[PDB]
This record gives sequence, C-alpha cells and structure tokens, in this order.
Amino acid sequence: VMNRLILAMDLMNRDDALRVTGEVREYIDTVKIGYPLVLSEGMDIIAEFRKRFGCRIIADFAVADIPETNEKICRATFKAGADAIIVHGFPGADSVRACLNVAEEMGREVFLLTEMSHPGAEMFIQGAADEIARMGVDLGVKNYVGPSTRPERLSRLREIIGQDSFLISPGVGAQGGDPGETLRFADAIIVGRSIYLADNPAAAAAGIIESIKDL
Amino acid sequence: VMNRLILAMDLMNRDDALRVTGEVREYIDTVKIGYPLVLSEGMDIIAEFRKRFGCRIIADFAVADIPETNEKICRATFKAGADAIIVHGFPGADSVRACLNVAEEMGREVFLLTEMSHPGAEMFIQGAADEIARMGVDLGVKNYVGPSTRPERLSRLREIIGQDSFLISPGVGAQGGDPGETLRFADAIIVGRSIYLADNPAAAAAGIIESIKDL
Ligand SMILES: CCOC(=O)c1cc(=O)[nH]c(=O)n1[C@@H]1O[C@H](COP(=O)(O)O)[C@@H](O)[C@H]1O
Ligand SMILES: CCOC(=O)c1cc(=O)[nH]c(=O)n1[C@@H]1O[C@H](COP(=O)(O)O)[C@@H](O)[C@H]1O
Repeated sequence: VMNRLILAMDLMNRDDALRVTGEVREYIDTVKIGYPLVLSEGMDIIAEFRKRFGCRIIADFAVADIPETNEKICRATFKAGADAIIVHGFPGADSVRACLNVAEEMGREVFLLTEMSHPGAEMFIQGAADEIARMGVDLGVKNYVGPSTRPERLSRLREIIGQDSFLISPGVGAQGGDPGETLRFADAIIVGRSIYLADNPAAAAAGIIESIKDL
Repeated sequence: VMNRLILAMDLMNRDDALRVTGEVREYIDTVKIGYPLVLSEGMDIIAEFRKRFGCRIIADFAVADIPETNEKICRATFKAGADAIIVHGFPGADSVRACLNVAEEMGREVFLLTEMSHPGAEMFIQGAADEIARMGVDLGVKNYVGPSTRPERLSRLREIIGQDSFLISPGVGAQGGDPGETLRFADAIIVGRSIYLADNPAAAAAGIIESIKDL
C-alpha cells in the first residue's frame, strides 16, 4: 500500500470524514472504513470514497458470527464495493471459511484478525492467537491483522504466516505502538486518531511517512 | 418476551423483512435485527420496525472491537433506536465495559454473547466461555446469549449467571436446537430461518409457541 500506511477513518460524520481523507490522500492508497462511519452514514459511503478518492477500501467489520450470517455480511459488504473485509478468527474455521467462500465468489479478499491490540486482548484472544493464525494458514488465508502494541506477538504472528503473507497492524500512535518497530514485522500500519484527530492531518500523515521512509 | 420467542430477522430485503415480521407480530414482542438486514437496508430500518410493529429491537451486532471503537458502535446503534445490543465477551473486559458505559449513558441494555452455537465455536470460544460468563457477572452484566445447540453448555452458563440474569438462546430449528429443551435453561429462544424461510411463517411461529406453552 502507498507508503505502507492505511488510514483508519473512524470519524462518524460524512463531511468530516471526506475532509480528512481528502487532505491525506496524497499519502495513502488505502482506507479502512468500519462500523463507526458506516452505521452513521450508510454503506453507500464505501463506494463514494472508493470513487472520490480512487483508493482501496478495507471494510473493518470484525466479522464474528456463525457461518450463514458471516456469508450474508460478506456478500452485502462486497456488493457495496469493498475490496476486502476483516474477519475474526476466534469464531473458528467454519466462520472463516464462509467469508473466504464469498470472497472467492466475488473476487475479493479476506483479512484474518488474529490477536487484538487493546489491553483486554490478553484475557482470551492472546492465548488462542497462535492457533488462530495457524488455522488461517491451513485455510489458505493470505492477509492478516495483528497488534502494533505487542511487537513480540506481531513477530510470532509473522513467523507463523510466513514472508509471503500480507500483514497489517493497528494500534500505532494513540494506542502506543510505534510505526517503525511495527514495520519490522507488518507490511503496513493502520493509523486512525493520530491522523484524523490531529490539528493538521496531512502534517501528521507526512510525519509518519518521513519516519517510514527512513527505515 | 412475548411467548419467550424472539424473531431473528435476517432477510436482506426490506419488503420481505416487513412482510414476515408483520405476519408473525401477533406471536412476539421482540425482534433481533443484525447486520444482514442493516447493511442491506440501512440503520433507519431499526426505528421503522420499532414504530411499525411496536416491538423491542435487539441489535445483533456481535460487537467485537477495541473499547474506543465499541463505544462508537454502541452510540450509533442506540441513536438509531435499538433497545439493546449484543456484544462479544471474547475481546475481554475493557471492550465489554465500553459497551456497558454507553448503555448506562443512553438508558439501554447490553447482552453478552458467551459461547456461540455453530460447530466452529468448539475451537476457541467454548474453552473460554465459562470465564467469559464469569467476567460478565463481575462486570454487572445482566443479559446473556448462549447456544441452543449445546444445552449442557447452556445449563453451565445458567449456573454461572444465576436465576435472576436474563438468558436468550439462538440455534433453535435450522441449527438443530430444540425449543423446549433450550427453555429449560434460557428465558427466551431466538428463531430465524425456521420462521422466516417457512412457507407460512405465522404457522411456523404458532407451532413453536404451541410447543412452548406445553412446557
Ligand atoms: C476489531 C476489528 O478491527 C481492527 O482493525 C482493529 C483490531 C485491533 O486489534 N485493533 C484496532 O485498533 N483495530 C482498529 O484499527 C483502528 C485503530 O485506530 P487508532 O487506534 O485510532 O489508530 C480502529 O478502527 C480499530 O477499531
Ligand atoms: C454472533 C452474534 O449473534 C447471535 O445472536 C448469534 C450467536 C450465535 O452463537 N448463534 C447464532 O445463531 N446467532 C444469531 O442468531 C440467529 C440464528 O438464526 P437461525 O439459525 O436462522 O434460527 C442468526 O442471526 C445468528 O447470526
């Protein structure tokens, strides 16, 4: 992805989300849109962004339901124009496979969320995360999400998935993660608040990128 | 809830969802709306149903993100008129607490999803589910979701949460669960396909209810 930087656009107002995304578009080719924006402004926001900005859109829907419901969510999401969808692995292999099947049908991609970045991830997800990643490998998943806040975990994830899999990583900036350290293991970093709450989002993005280029 | 039966309205077309819900409304007072319908028709569908049918709406959004994102999802969902939201416990206590805080702010309810009903739930969720339920109890959660497909698990869940907590249970009918057995432990059952794919949804609902009344 451009500059190895993915914007997490979690503003909840269309006007603010369009302003910030336009201001930083010279520095990214990929925007992650989640439920904060979609549930406030509608699924049509995905195609609007995709067209306006000529970006890739990752729908961060943390998909975490039974196979039949996951199927439906994925189909609605790809019908709305998303390039990829983020799926939890904790519901197990049939739930993941359901999403992979729809992505295969519709020519899209699944990202498997393996271990989360926030403190509560230590309670239950972290102990399962290596197995969740191995399950991904055995299902043929090629794209993964793991935590900037724990680069030792992010290194173990990378070890499981191999060098050819694509790994993106949230938790940079606001949550405490570091761009450069995270990019030792991840292919791209996700950044939300450190850019979209900045007084100058373009300057915030540019500053991050200047630290990425130095790598 | 009326007749201890909650409709899972996972049709993806507004006209079909309104037809079926209207046909079975004499038999329920509570509809569960999830992402299949909301991502196809918009969040406005919640208030439309709530008003048209004078039902309670549970937003089944399987909320499974970091605390700050969960906050945003909950606020958008309650702003849309939902009475309650379903939240995963697997992301840990801070993610759950974030949802509880918004519900307290907005006079709404959280349901904690503890153990899922599909086969893949055995991989990772089932081994954590008793702890997830105990975490719920220690956070003050009063409403829970557990699986009709495993009534021995559903009994253990009930044992943890006590007799005063409210427990609802999906997996009845299509997934193999039985109404009467499930209602030995759950206060209400969730039913989707066995009603909404039936040639006569009202007759399907009535048949289920006639088996519930016999209990
Ligand atoms: C939960 C599914 O989505 C994610 O991508 C995600 C997983 C995770 O472990 N950590 C994480 O922060 N994210 C998401 O990535 C974004 C992080 O934004 P920020 O902390 O503001 O830089 C935000 O949308 C959050 O919901
Ligand atoms: C995943 C969050 O939501 C749920 O309520 C849920 C959890 C679970 O373990 N099992 C389960 O079936 N559900 C939901 O409950 C509904 C079951 O519908 P059905 O099987 O058609 O009777 C459906 O919306 C499904 O997504």
